[PDB]
Amino acid sequence: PQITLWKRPLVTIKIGGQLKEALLDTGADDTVLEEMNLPGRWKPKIIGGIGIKVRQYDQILIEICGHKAIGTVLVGPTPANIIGRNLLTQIGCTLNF
Amino acid sequence: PQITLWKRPLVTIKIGGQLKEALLDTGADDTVLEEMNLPGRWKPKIIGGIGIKVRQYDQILIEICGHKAIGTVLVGPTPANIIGRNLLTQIGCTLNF
Repeated sequence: PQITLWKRPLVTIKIGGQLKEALLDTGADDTVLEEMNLPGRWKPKIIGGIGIKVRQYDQILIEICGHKAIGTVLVGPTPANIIGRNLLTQIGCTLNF
Repeated sequence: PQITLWKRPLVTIKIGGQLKEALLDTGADDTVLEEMNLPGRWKPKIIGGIGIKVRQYDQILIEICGHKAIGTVLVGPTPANIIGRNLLTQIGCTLNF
């Protein structure tokens, strides 16, 4: 789908059997989701920005607006689920103007 | 131009006679640039996120990768120049996948 940017680019994602809304974010290198539990081992990691402590999980399956992708997902105290470039490239997402 | 997301989507912008690099950021409602001075009055404003105090300027001219846009620009202590949706919609930018 082609998505204009008059409103936040929110999409439905399915991860770990749960349904959530998340922002397609070209300015985020990584994907960060609010608290939830995931499979496998996890390692502490710190992330930067403008305004945190996150756990990092690898090879996590996420379905984003119907397109499946697998990758690293960070789980921390974020005020919004963010789908970053590491997964956007997996679904073939591009910016166009 | 169509831009893939394997690397950060940085573009050249010209604002207030200066040349800078900035991130096309679909996850940002607003545009925030590092310190610089601009024309007109400005009002204090606070912005949210994951990891601030910014001055807000209105009707500011910015040329982004060759496309001119005019709008609100926030100037604060950001570690990167961010071009948000308020200006992305002006240049006709869309996400596609």
